Amino acid sequence: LHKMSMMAHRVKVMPYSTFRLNLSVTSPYNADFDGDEMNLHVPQSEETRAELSQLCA
Amino acid sequence: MIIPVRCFSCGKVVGDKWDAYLRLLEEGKQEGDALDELKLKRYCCRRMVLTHVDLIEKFLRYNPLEK
Amino acid sequence: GVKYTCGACAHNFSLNKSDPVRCKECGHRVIYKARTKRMIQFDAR
Amino acid sequence: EPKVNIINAQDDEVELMLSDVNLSLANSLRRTMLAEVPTLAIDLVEIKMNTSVLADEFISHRLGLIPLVSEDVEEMKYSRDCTCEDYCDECSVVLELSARHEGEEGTTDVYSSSLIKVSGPGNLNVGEPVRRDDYDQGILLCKLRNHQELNIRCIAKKGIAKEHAKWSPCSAIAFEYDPHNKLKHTDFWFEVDAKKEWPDSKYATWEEPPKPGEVFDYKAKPNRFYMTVETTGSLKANQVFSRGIKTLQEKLANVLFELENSR
Amino acid sequence: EDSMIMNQSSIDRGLFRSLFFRSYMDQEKRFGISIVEEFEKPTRATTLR
Amino acid sequence: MNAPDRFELFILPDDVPKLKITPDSRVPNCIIIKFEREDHTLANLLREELALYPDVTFVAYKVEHPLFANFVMRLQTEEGTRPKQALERACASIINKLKTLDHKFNEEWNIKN
Amino acid sequence: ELAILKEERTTTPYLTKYERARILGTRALQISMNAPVLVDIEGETDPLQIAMKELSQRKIPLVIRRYLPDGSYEDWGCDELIVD
RNA sequence: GCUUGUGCUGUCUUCGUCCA
Ligand SMILES: [Mg+2]
Ligand SMILES: [Zn+2]
Ligand SMILES: [Zn+2]
Ligand SMILES: [Zn+2]
Repeated sequence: LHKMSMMAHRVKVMPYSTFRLNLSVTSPYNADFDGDEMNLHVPQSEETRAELSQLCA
Repeated sequence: MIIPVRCFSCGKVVGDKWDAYLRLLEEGKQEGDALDELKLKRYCCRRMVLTHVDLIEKFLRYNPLEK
Repeated sequence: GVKYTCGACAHNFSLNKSDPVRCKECGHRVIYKARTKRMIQFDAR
Repeated sequence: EPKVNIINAQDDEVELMLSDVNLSLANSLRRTMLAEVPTLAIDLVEIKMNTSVLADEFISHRLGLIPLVSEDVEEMKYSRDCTCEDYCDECSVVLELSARHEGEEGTTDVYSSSLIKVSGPGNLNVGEPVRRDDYDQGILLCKLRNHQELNIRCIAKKGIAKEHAKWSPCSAIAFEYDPHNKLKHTDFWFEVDAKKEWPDSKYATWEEPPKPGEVFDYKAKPNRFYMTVETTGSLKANQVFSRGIKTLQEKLANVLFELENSR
Repeated sequence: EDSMIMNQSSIDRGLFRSLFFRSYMDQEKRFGISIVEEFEKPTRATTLR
Repeated sequence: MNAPDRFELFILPDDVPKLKITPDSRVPNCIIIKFEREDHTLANLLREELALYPDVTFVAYKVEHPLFANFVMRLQTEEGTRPKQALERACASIINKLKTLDHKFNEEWNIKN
Repeated sequence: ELAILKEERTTTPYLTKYERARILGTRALQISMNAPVLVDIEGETDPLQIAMKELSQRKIPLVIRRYLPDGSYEDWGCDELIVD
């Protein structure tokens, strides 16, 4: 619904099959942990990584 | 299906008390009194025997597939 | 070469990839393959 | 300085009182007895035939949870620490169960007493499934009708409850201190009066209730701890307590050895 | 946020453990008078793709 | 599918040391100890033993994440004493306490049986 | 014609966030494709961190061409734009 | 003397999941 529904995070590799979030970012995503699912997109270039880390973080 | 070996919450062995429980219920004891006689004090263990449904008796009524 | 089992009378027999799929003795149309001979192991957990 | 007082004693449960020890020491002892005392339990199941109505992994899980005698398990070795090929007599115990229903009517029950020890360590008291009496049948494993047979070969190995709860020697450890709440470690929820809305502890008569004119003592610490250790039969209660103490000592000695070797 | 904590020892003792079954189906189709599919073990020599 | 092996909670890898000590230069005479394949059972025992020593001015521990079996301890002592010596004294003292506790328990069990 | 003389440049003298992101990305890509570095790197290895270090010291050899709506443009050097 | 093979349908319908 708004531009805070897509934000750039930093990866931490962890066991088990879920994505893990700090609980303070659940408000802009309007998400809870009763079955929700979220998508993840990997940048493929240096320029695109810089754009994500300097604009959408 | 069949009585669990251990209590889920604490792990007390409850799998050796099913037949004695049925015997005590046959003799006319109340369920609480029967559980008291079997020395199941914590209600976590009492839940395991009080709420078990024996489904294996229904599964055994179908004819065996190999002889 | 391969063992089977009848779905009705639980009779064991064999097929050679040329017979009709039927029970020999009771003529049921439903048969099941027999369990393998490879070793089967579980971790008891 | 530490003192031990035993209230009730049995093969499968002991009720004791610990005094002049820290709360952390008592809690660590409880945790060690719950999760770190080694026992013996079935870990590998080879199924040669199973025509019952129960799935293979169902029966394997049930077999894993059967308590075996673990008195001499300290002399056994861990399977990953044994240099042997496959499993040997110094790191495993082999049990075998063979059950069948004879006749065309009725049902046969498969109990844990039908497990037969085939091999294991020489002269060590390990491997046999636990039984309350000589006439006790044990834990119900499966049920068989006509033409249904169960034929398995199990391997019992040494482990701890950190890896899987089947290796836990204890079921539940009651633990409690300060029955009269003199240390004010808890704040009692109430509707009208906290005193008459909360049941008295079972050790409330072991300590003197506080005087009405007494003022709060801020210098006091928890000093007396009441605990009951219940075992599954794989070990006796005193054995569990002693081996918990020994396990804690070994962990501390390993820390000390690492410290001295660090130089 | 509606998460829950479960006991791992309870899970080890069989709490909420379950069995899962899935079935697959296949059959031999008839395309012509003599063109029939066959159930057999394929071989890289005689079989393509 | 992504579940780690249960023996990883207590089995130490060959390349992973059991104990790593680094100084904390912010305050004098402080070290940071990293314990591998350990949990609250040893941490709380060591912390509350060390907290009663007169020459120990700071002691704390934290388990960063429950999915990883490790904890980190911070220890600060007086000028005269070194923190490692205090840790060794704490380990020896708890071992002695457990030894006399086991002795008294065996004595009482033999008495009551 | 379309170029605007350096004396009459009327756009902002500060580096915007979009220009900063694009310049960092382009410089990081060039560094990762073996372009000479103009600052002394102590132990840095990541191209983006080296690009950020170059930006902080005003050593990025790139020019930003800002386009006006009518079609004209102004050329600004990365070393003469103020960066926060 | 003997060498390891290299990919996938379409179109509807229904039942569901998380928001709204
Ligand atoms: Mg939701
Ligand atoms: Zn229980
Ligand atoms: Zn037949
Ligand atoms: Zn061996």
